[PDB]
Amino acid sequence: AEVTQLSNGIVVATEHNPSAHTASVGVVFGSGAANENPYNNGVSNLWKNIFLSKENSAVAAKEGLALSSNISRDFQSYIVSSLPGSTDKSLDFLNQSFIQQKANLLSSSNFEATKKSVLKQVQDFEENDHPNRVLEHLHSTAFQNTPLSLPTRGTLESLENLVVADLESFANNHFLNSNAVVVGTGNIKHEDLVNSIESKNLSLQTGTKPVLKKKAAFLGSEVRLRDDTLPKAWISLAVEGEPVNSPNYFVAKLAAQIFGSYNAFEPASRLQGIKLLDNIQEYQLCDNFNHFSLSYKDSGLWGFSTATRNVTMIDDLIHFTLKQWNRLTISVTDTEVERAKSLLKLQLGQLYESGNPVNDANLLGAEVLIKGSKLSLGEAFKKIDAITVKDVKAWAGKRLWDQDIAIAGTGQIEGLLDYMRIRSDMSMMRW
Amino acid sequence: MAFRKSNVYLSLVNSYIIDSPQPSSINYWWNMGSLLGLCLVIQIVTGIFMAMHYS
Amino acid sequence: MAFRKSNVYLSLVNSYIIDSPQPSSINYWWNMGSLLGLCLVIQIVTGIFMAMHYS
Amino acid sequence: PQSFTSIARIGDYILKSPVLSKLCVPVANQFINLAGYKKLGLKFDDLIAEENPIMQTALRRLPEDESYARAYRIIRAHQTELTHHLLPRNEWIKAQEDVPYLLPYILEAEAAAKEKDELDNIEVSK
Amino acid sequence: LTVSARDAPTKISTLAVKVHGGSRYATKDGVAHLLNRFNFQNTNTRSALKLVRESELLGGTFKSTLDREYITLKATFLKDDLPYYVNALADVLYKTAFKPHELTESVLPAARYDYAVAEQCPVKSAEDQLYAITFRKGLGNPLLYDGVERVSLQDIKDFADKVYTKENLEVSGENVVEADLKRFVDESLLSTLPAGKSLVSKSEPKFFLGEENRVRFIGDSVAAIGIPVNKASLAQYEVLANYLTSALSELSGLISSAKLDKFTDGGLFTLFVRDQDSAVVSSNIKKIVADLKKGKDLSPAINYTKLKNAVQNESVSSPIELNFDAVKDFKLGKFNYVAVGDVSNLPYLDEL
Amino acid sequence: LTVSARDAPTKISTLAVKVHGGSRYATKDGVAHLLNRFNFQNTNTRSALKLVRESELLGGTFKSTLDREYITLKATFLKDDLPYYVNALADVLYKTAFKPHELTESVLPAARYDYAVAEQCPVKSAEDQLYAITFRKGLGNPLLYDGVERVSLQDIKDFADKVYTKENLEVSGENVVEADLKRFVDESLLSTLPAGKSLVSKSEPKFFLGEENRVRFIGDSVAAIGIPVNKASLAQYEVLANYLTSALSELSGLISSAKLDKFTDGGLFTLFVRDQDSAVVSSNIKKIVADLKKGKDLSPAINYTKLKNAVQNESVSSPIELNFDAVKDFKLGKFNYVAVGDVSNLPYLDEL
Ligand code: HEM
Ligand code: HEM
Repeated sequence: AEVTQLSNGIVVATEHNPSAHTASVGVVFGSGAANENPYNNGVSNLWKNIFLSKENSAVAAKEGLALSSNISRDFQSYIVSSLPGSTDKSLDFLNQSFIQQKANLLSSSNFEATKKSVLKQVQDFEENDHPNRVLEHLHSTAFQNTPLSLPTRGTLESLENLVVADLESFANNHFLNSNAVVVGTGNIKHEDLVNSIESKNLSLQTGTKPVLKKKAAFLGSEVRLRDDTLPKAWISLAVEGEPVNSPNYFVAKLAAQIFGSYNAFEPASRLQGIKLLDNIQEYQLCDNFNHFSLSYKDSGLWGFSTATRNVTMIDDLIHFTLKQWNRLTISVTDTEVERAKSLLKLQLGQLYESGNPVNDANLLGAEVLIKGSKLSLGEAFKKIDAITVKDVKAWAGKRLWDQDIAIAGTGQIEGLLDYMRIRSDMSMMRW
Repeated sequence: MAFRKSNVYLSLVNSYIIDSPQPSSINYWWNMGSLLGLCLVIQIVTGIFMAMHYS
Repeated sequence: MAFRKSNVYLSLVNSYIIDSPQPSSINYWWNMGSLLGLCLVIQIVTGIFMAMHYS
Repeated sequence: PQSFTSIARIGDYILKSPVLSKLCVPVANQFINLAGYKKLGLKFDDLIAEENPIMQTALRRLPEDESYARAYRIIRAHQTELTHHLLPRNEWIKAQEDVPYLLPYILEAEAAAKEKDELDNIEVSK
Repeated sequence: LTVSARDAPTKISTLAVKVHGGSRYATKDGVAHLLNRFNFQNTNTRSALKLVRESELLGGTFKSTLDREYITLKATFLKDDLPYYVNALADVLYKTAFKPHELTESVLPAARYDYAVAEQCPVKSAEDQLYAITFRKGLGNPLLYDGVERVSLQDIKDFADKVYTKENLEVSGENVVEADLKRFVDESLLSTLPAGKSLVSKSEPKFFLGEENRVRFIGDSVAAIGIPVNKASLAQYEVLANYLTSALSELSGLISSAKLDKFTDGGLFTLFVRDQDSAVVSSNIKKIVADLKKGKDLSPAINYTKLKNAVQNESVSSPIELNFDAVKDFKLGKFNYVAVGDVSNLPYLDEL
Repeated sequence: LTVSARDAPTKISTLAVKVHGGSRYATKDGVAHLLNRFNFQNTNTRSALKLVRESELLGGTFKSTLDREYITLKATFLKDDLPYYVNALADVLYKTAFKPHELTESVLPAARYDYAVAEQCPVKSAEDQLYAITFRKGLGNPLLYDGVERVSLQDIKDFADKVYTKENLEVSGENVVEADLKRFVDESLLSTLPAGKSLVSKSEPKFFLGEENRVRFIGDSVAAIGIPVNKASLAQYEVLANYLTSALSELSGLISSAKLDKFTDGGLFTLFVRDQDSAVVSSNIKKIVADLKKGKDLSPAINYTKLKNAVQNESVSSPIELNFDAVKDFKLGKFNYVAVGDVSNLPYLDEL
């Protein structure tokens, strides 16, 4: 299905899908925002946004190419998608303006306009988008003083000290042949992509990226960005979870799928088979929740996020969901595991098997970059079907039962109790 | 809601000794009230066990 | 608000014996409880005034 | 504490029998007449204890005019019992007027809650 | 009963029953919205809780979406569970219970939430004002129920058996075997549905030009222009919508958004300019109309919008099959205009 | 500083200071409403509590009214208490404190209450829509502050500095000696206000015809028409406004209300049809304009008009003094139209 080969310096990965009507090539590097200082934080955002400038994207639009890019913790990608007959126009564009001739992109009077719009973008992020900024603050307090603690968008105080020297320094240090996968999704075939990446003699750079002196360590902590002038209360709360290439990767995904997501205002979201709903529905404790299992290279996160307007009963919402977490160690049933198996297979099928080949390019690039190949969906389903109740109980006794947590909150979180009551909720006194 | 709030008596116990919001800055001179309550329990129990033998 | 509501102790007294909403249909068998309260006060007071002379 | 599906099950088995109905329904009619709730202007579905979630949903799903009539019959029974009298015999409930009006709502809410707990204790065959 | 499918060697199937029952066909205001929010409540043979808690164990979810033309009943599931989901959607279309306690507990609060979440966005306000002043009683119906004319439960039942007829629906399946889907849509309850009339009209929807509307609003202010498009000049306006938002145009930093809603009998081209202060919105919308009243060469954006049309026809599979090659020039003629927000400082149609 | 007074042998006097500072001259939307609600708050020398207590012990009341053209400061009192009320009005105009804690505690909730009770009447909603589509940014400014554009306290102080000038006010007393009033409005603080300029224009207010606006509303439905009137045709539209709501007409079973607002430089004739269902008000307004487009003779209603004009200009003794004798016929020309309520069942302007 996926095929992956290694050229003179570049690894190439394709997912050919002959019933698609767009093809999409690009390059996925292996250094997201986890490879920055607290002082050049926001360099990858500036590279994402100078790759998508108006004068860089006008050249792609005249040839019928649509640009896309993504900054994450581990990886970063730069994707050019077009019609199936014009894959080499895309490879030519990605070469001649991003890979080799990046001196017109890094023009001053282009850098200034892009830096100004990125500053405006993160300023409107930091004061209007409340669930995502507390997920970023959960990351920045769970992994503090380690490289995984950095926001992917950067920081308004960090971003206004950046110059073009920092962008080209990061480019020299990280945009390398040893760090990059060239991806192709859509109905581009593999032999045509390798034949046109050896037809042009495409070479990115020849160094090797710096290796970080400390690994990401989970520190049980809290942060409270309280603001009484906001309507709701947004609370994210997580334990240390599994990183990628765990053996407990799918067990963590399944254990997050057991408690699922919920929306108070959708009538078929109130009828789910979660036993948390018939504790939080009687007094309408929350508006929504979602249980996540975020996996990175070094470490991971496992927890939930809620937004609620019932600011008087936040502590009972937290108490009821953590007493529902305890059942994974003690008394999780057969049925909850089977239901979460079916829902997890559906969620992974909707994530991978989707029509958009930009998303397939991002997923294939990050997966092949971190473990050298890509696990198929049939093998993923055969690894999900093999999970038992004892695997969930063993994983929850390891990672959940009586462990330190990380909390982040904004809004009206006066009703949220301190660290120690919430942490003492993580293990019940066997009743 | 939690059973320590939903109950008649346990909400009194909760509201007075469990969830009761205290100022964080209070020092060890604010333990004298709990100390006087312990003293009163000591006096009452030992007084009953001596009045079982006092004439 | 009224002083019988805006107090600490008179709030309890008001809520239990003054503004307590009773069903209007209750017959004379719903006086046994206040009768047991009167009986308990009788027993406690007369017992104290006899324990002042009991050996 | 005996939920109405059980009562309706036993009652339908009695009423659908030729022998059991002709012996038991006269006894039940005399029981209803001796019970004397009708003399206070009450139908039997005003008598059911309402402080459980099943009857709270049934009373919430009852329509507006039925709820106003039920509230009036209840307030009239309280004022009548307050004076230790009865209602005048023209104001008594007749047998055709003593209709089961809350019973479909109670039966629907009870079937909903029974399906709810049977699907909470669901178990798969794998 | 047009049944069409499209196989794939993959894991997730997706069924959809699309009914010509949108706002354009609504009898009273918001009956399509209330029937849409009613869709997956309980049937006569299976409760709404039993449907959710069996679909979770079989591995799939149900959804139903409303727009101007369609009520779409979508079922996303694991590939070899198809007859369960065709019987689920057939039961939803044929026998749904229509209880007044369901109207007053689930459907009306869900619809009230939908209206209150769409009310805060001034672009949705401007878009429905634009639709209502362009088309008056067909497509210009209100999209969501807001209780200005009271919709009963009998109105919802009447709309349901008006639009849930055998000639007024399509069945479309991604990643479904077409022979087995056709065998499962008969031997079902889609064969017992009434063979009613197809509500789609092949006429032209009788547009109006030069109209203007101004709405007071607290927050962001939006200036919107709207142009009705016939079936012939549909692709010229699609090239224009993809040209104005791409980096080819100098107006892309002034335009908040621009799109072309397409139908089977034409469409509407809408353009929105939105921010938080009226001076910038007034300046920008004057620049947009002063540049569009002169010509725009749209021929650079043809391959770009060929790609964009392929992208947006991957998600849907409603193909309109547009030319894109005979598109050379655009010049703005007459247009309807909506000012939402601080309308004492937004310009009028005189000044544009 | 025009000072006029009309004596009487009567116990109760009243005294009005009228400034040209109403919603016609509002620099921001609703700064006149906030200045009006601000008027009798505390001044530098006397608190607002002390004014109310001392005036009650002396026996009178103050009031401040806002209409489109004026801000009126009225004081009703017992007759021989005149210089107290003169100095109180002079202090209110000259030296009001303009404290932020008075803006946020007593003035803004009062204005919020005013707007919240004026929203509930669909006739006032239709009337301001009518004013806004006939005159755009003159008299079409909104009467009441609704917070669509934010009015700070410095805006209220600037508007008061603009309109509380010596050339922009009229002192108008009833049951009061004119020599005493003229002695008390100098010997005062009204004679050391800034001698600015009078904001009233002698031009024509630049009307607009053929416009239409529809706003949805939950409740009663109102269809309204509105005709701008110049200065010389004022008497004819007043005879029409009194003819259409009297028993001489066939239409007052259908017409809910009809009036003519008269200003210095023209006016606006408004007509309102209001009901709880849309079919009645639709057929009514169709009948009204269909039989007003054919002519009407108004010479029956001239004496009735003289009577109603006398009883409605008995109150204020600055009226307009129309002639009424040369009016014979009326035929409806062009007019602006406003639908409020169930707007997808009310008729449009081209259907009238
Ligand atoms: C308020 C709390 C109490 C205080 C402060 C208190 C104080 C005292 C004191 C000072 C003594 C004298 C002890 C001595 O000097 O030898 C005493 C004696 C006594 N108290 Fe209390 N007491 C209290 C509560 C009680 C109670 C509740 C009882 C009975 C149940 C009780 C029963 C006795 C008895 C029987 C004695 C007898 C003499 C002795 O054994 O010391 N006390 N009390
Ligand atoms: C709950 C309420 C009470 C009840 C039911 C109760 C019951 C009794 C009874 C039945 C007797 C025996 C009477 C006899 O046959 O002579 C008695 C005796 C006695 N009770 Fe109580 N009693 C109560 C409260 C009290 C209290 C609070 C005291 C102490 C203050 C007290 C002090 C006595 C004494 C001293 C006697 C001694 C014998 C006598 O004098 O009759 N009682 N009690």
